[PDB]
Amino acid sequence: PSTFFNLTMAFSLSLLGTLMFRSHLMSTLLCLEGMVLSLFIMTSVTSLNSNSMSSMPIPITILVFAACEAAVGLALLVKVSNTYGTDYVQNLNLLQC
Amino acid sequence: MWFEILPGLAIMGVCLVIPGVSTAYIHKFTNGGKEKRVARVQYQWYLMERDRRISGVNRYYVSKGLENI
Amino acid sequence: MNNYIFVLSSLFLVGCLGLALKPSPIYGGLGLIVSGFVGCLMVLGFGGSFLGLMVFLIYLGGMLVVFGYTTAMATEEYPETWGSNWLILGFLVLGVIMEVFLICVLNYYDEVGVINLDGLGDWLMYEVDDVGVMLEGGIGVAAMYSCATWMMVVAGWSLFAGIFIIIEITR
Amino acid sequence: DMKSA
Amino acid sequence: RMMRWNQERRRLLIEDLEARIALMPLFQAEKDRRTLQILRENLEEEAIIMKDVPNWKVGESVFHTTRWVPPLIGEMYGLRTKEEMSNANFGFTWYT
Amino acid sequence: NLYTVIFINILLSLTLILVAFWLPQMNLYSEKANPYECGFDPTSSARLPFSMKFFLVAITFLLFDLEIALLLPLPWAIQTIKTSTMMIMAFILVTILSLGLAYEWTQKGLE
Amino acid sequence: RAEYVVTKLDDLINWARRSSLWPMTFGLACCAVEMMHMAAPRYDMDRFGVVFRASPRQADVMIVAGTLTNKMAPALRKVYDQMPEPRYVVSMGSCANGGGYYHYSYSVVRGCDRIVPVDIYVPGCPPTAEALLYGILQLQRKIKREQKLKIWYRR
Amino acid sequence: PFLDIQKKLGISLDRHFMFLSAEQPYKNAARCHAFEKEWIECAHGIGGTRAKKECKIEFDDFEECLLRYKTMRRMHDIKKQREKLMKEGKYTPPPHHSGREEPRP
Amino acid sequence: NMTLNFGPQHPAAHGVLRLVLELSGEMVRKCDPHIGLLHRGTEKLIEYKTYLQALPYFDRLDYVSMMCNEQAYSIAVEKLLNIQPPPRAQWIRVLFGEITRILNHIMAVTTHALDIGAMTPFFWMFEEREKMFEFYERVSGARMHAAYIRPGGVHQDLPLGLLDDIYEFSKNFSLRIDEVEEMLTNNRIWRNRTVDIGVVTAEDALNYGFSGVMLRGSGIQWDLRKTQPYD
Amino acid sequence: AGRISAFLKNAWAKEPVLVVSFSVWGLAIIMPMISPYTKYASMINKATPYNYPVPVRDDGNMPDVPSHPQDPLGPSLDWLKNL
Amino acid sequence: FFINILTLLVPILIAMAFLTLVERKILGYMQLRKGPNIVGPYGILQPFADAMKLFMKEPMRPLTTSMSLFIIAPTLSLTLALSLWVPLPMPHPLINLNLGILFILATSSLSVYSILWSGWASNSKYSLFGALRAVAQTISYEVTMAIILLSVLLMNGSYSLQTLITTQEHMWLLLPAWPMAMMWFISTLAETNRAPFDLTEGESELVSGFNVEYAAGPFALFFMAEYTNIILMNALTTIIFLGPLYYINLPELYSTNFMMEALLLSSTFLWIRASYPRFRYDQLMHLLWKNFLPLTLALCMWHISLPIFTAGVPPY
Ligand code: SF4
Repeated sequence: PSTFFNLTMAFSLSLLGTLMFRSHLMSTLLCLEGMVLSLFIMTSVTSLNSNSMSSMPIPITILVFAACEAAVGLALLVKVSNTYGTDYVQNLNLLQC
Repeated sequence: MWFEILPGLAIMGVCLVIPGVSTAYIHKFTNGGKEKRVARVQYQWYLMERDRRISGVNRYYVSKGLENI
Repeated sequence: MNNYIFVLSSLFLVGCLGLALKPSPIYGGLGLIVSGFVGCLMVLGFGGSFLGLMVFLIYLGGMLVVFGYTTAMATEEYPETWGSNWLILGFLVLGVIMEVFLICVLNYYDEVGVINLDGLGDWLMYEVDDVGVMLEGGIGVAAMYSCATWMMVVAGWSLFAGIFIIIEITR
Repeated sequence: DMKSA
Repeated sequence: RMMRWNQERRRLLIEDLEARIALMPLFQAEKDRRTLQILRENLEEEAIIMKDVPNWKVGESVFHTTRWVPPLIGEMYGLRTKEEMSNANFGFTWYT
Repeated sequence: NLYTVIFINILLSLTLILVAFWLPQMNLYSEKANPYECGFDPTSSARLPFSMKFFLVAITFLLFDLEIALLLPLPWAIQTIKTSTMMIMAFILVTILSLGLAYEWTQKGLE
Repeated sequence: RAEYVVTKLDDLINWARRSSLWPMTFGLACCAVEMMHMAAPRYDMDRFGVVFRASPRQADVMIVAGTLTNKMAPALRKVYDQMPEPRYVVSMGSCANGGGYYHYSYSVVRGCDRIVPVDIYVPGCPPTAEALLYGILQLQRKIKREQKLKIWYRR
Repeated sequence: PFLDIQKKLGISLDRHFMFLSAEQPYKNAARCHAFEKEWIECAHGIGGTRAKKECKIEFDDFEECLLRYKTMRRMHDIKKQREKLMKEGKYTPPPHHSGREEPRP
Repeated sequence: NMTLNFGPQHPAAHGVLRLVLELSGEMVRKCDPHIGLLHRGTEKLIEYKTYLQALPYFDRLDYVSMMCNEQAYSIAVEKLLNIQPPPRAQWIRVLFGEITRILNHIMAVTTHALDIGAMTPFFWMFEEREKMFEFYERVSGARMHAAYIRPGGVHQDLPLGLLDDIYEFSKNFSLRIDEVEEMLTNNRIWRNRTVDIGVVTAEDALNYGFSGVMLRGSGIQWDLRKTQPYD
Repeated sequence: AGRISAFLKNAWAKEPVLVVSFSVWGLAIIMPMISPYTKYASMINKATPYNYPVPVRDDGNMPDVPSHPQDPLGPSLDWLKNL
Repeated sequence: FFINILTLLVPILIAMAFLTLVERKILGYMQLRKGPNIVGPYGILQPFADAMKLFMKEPMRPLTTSMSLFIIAPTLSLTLALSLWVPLPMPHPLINLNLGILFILATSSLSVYSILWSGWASNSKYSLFGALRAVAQTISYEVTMAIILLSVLLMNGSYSLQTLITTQEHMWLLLPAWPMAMMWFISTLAETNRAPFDLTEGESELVSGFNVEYAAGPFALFFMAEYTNIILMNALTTIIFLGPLYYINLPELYSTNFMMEALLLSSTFLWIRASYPRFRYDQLMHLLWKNFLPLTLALCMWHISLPIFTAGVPPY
């Protein structure tokens, strides 16, 4: 109830964080990881409040595609950081040509 | 010779043989002469709560045997 | 401990606010380690001790590896803290003022909606079975080995192909 | 030999 | 020796679980006699509380079917003290 | 119990920090609080882009961390009726977990 | 009469500093092999409780061994300033005493007393590890006999 | 589209944990399993659009069982009226809700 | 690339050296050593003194191999003055120069072990080094800086009963050398540490001015004791 | 066979770690075909009473299940306690 | 409860300082020195004097640091290492946690975070190399740490740490798992960061690694958490892989068996610290990931294989 409303307020603020860019794309990856952390907390309190043990490894596969997606983005930021020197998103201005 | 490590190792040894003995003796002191029951699953905690209510002084460590009825 | 999970989820909202206002990502990693510890005792207060503790372990390891990544690559000459920029700290003050206003309007202004703040503590877990033995969530997580084997096979093949993904990308 | 192995 | 210890430990768990499986309907007859009594204590101290406020029947349940809905922790012990409520809902979990 | 041992442990560590700070004298200067690189003026800032070379091994740690997280419910998974099903599929899962490292060791990913 | 309590607490607060003094893993010298000879198990450091910690922040005292040259002088003093304020200087060696050899040379600082405050002077180009064990014992009794809480009390 | 691969093959890759009333690890029941089983057995063979009109009472009863929203309103109203009667002085101090009660068993 | 100064104060630089390293990652690209942190002007200061006043520099230049350098300087002065040493003094030269060889190789194996991280022969070899510095103090009276080799042969004679103590040192030194060879050569850590790392070619070892143990590690046979017969 | 035997012989001399991991992995491959105790753990996990087995309604068709617990006729565990 | 946490926490700090004392004494006995016997009655006073003296040692607030994270790292390290000790089983644990070995594994994964926080917030290049090699030590140790803590605990079949005490009453656990004990030993050297696998506080690599900018009491807290982790994971290897005798009427005989076995295991921990040369993180990642990772996965395969090979599965 109130914990889930504060969870969806944390998700709305995590969406407000990841739908803007301030310094790096690494902090946007950090915002996506906090977003999927509060998503995990939502999934575990639903599957623990409903007392359903069948839908309990759904948080495990949520964390599997969460950290695999963050792993993919970290190799991506390895390639764009050793290409560009620094990984600022304001330097990414050569795709409008 | 090799004697000089041993009184320092013994004064480390009494300070390492105190804590388990002290927590077992204070478990015996705190819970009725018995030990504190580990609740691994919910059945042990429900039996714990039924012992607390059966003793009736909101303390589980005393236990009513055949002499209650 | 009646308002335990509510004050933990308020600390989750404060930590996600500190991640949301977006510093240099070293401080975001510190705040998200704080919020991951918060979510660890949030799940660990509910009754299922396995889930939040293993995702505390996962978020500690993965946050340590992205923390090494953000002290390796993604840094600059002057690191922006939460207090180094007054837009970030002023937005933190405005965000905690907004959450004080949100618990005010959900406490005593109209009190109309599915969200309630008078329902503290008693509407936390709705029904837990008291007499049964298999109530720990480890066998519920372990259901993917026996009944839900397909998503387990799918996730293992996903990390096999993800090892192939990272060795394709980082060459 | 096998013994050195 | 791990084989012998594992087989004797599974015999020990199946002996203790056989004691549990013979002990459950004494626990279950204890369980429904209490959770009907604490709900009747809720029904007794509902007519004292809301006899003045209109269109609210005492003993009312919002569920449409006449089957026994399982009583919750909040509907069971929500009228009691906060210490007993925290000992009920945080009982197994915070015994750590 | 875990909350009060974490609370009293961080309170004793906080009063250890406070008795570290406020018990000696307080006198600092700029040459004292200059940072340490065996006693030299800063050739560069420390917060600069480090191009370290264990990056693919680090992401293989993250994927292996995820793999041991799905390996982790195994003492509850061994208590099941479908022992041969979890046996064959868990054999397949930790076999491809070893095979990912076998491909990384073949294709020089761990260097 | 709390002056006895002040002097006994001063001796108790100087007992830990005189016993568990942690020096700096220094170099810079021909003489610096005798720091390793105090480390060597004949005339021992660690029996008196002397541990070669490399960091100045872990260090309590700088044993300046020997040759103090002009290129090494800001590297000496920038290390010595960043050592925190319980800090003493032993000067091992006549080049750390007064510029023992190389006195009238062009690029040797003429003693370590030119730069840092040196609390104790150990002579020798061999200072014997007995002689810097005497230097550690005499710096030890010097910071024993200093009276910080006593001069705080009559302030 | 739907493309019905599990429906053609007959093996449930993910159909055996779709609802709340599915089979459980050693049969430990989910909450409102009876309500969800009654809603699914109501909803089989009627379709979704006629299931909205015909099983509206069963869906509202199951949704009230899961979200417990009118139960939350009922507990909140009885606690507010208990608080107002405690400030008024009509209410006695409860012996069964003051911690002095006889515990059964 | 960080322009990291390695610094004198870090103890694996032996107290003195400022390396700078423009390193990308920890894979070091180039390492530029500015030695000169211990520059004392010995070659300026030797000129303004006499020859016997110029003797005890060579106690202190290679300060972990002392009597080898005053053997070098006095053999240069005796080759300048065309003075042959007496043969008893020449056997004193080769005996204490090989005590000095054992000294420098104990320091080499020891500081190699301390720089890798084996802190054990930083004390185990140093006990026998204290046993050798008893002999240094027995002959000269200083533990390190003897100035015992002069031009025209050595300064004094040995104290009596020394050679029995040299023999009783040398019969016990072999088990400690075999003990360190047991502890640090056949092990797995040093075998993982010291294989295909820092290989130099023999062309680079000749063209870079490498001499002595660098050339013997590169495999060419260039000791300066049998190829060029001195002393 | 001699070339692959000299390959696996020299691998166990030089770097035996991966080949002994492969050897005990192949031992875990060839385990359950010749394991005689491999059909006992699943019925032990069937025979443990984690739930309550619901007592059936008596209708008097056949005595396939017992009407009394402690008498040993019925599905017993007397060949499992002697293991 | 408060008397119990005082007699658990204050004697473990006194025994940790006395462990530092006997560490320096048996380390100097390995290096042929008598050790610090002057300042105490056979030297029983020297790390108490170190913990006294580092209080009125001057702390450091540098220019380049962030002081809040710089001072929140060692207090979290002391709280970390002293609240890792509470789910230890002993005779009877103070915290009877139902799955407490995962809390041990999680807070030892938290133990390689405050060192990275310190090495970043110190704002030195030396501390940044120590922090990156702490990340490299995480990359080395963590997955083999979890697989050795998984596969031999599958023979116990439960993550309750109390259930391992009843498993090994008559025989030890290194007799069914001898390669797992030595591979646990060399991975807990990496978690403990001792001198075989110390690669992030080393005087020959850097200027003491991550303790570059840390003086005084925060350095005392890091040294406190360091040696608390030493005696902590000596007790972890003691409580998993070796089985002392359990009598349920006499836990004191079990506690002195724990004392003699833990003193020989801490003696072999500081013996294995003071013997070997110190690694480099290239072959640390190479021998763990190439050699000892598929050996842990293959003995993990053999521990999949064992409860269907014989005897059924372990109890809950
Ligand atoms: S006093 Fe003599 S030996 Fe000592 S440092 Fe100076 S020249 Fe070198």
